[PDB]
Amino acid sequence: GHMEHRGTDIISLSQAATKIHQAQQTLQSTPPISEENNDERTLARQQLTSSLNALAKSGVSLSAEQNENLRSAFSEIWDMVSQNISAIGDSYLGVYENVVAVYTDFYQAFSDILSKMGGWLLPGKDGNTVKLDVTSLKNDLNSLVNKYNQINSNTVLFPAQSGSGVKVATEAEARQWLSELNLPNSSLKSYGSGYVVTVDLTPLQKMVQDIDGLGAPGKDSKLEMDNAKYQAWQSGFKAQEENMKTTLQTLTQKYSNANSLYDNLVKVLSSTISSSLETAKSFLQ
Ligand code: NI
Repeated sequence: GHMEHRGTDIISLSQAATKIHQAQQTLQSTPPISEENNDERTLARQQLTSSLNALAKSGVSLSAEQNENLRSAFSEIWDMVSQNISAIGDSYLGVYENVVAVYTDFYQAFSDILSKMGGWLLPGKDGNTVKLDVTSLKNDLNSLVNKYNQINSNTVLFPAQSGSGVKVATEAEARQWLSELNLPNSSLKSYGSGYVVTVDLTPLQKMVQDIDGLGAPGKDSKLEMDNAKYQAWQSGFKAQEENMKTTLQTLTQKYSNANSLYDNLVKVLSSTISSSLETAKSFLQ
């Protein structure tokens, strides 16, 4: 117990610092907006846990102070830290990444429909009226609804999906995420032996109702409307667009904060490792 080994300690601690810093760079720079990006972020967390696994076996000793920091931050020591952080990565941050990537593609599908609206607004019989192609707009929104009302990897926010299954959760676990995500009750769905949480279609479904609200189209499938009525319909349609945008914004902020919670634990690892490196390089005179 009397043989020091500064050299080995320096190598071990420097190796762990480098792998931690590398995983942290990926997790700070890679947006959770695609399956490919999320695979890179998942791999970064695997590299980080593996580095704590090697560090645990290295025989670097910690001060009581570092021991305490680790205990308080993450509630033999390194294995406890590694299990705790791994669990936060898999069960919390990993779910949020999936929520964003799924919502991102869904929102892009909605944006693509919005990009067609210009073409569905035509001149009216005079300068006080317009013609709205209510039929083509309703059909596109209904197609979106039909697509994202299904249960598959285009639609499921929780659990994260992979391979052949539909992976499902208990009603209790799914309700907890429904609440965590601040999504409407309609986003909780049963599938086979359990439950899933899906994208919110309610604003789209409200858009389609407000369109039928305008009245039956004419023979051409379009709807002639006075300027005031069109402006009033347009303002209601924009309000629903804003509901979708607000839901997405809540979700991406919540992701960022789950990413920040994981990063704050990474900062604790890095400071602890830096302190130990200093100890290994310091000679008390
Ligand atoms: Ni000894």
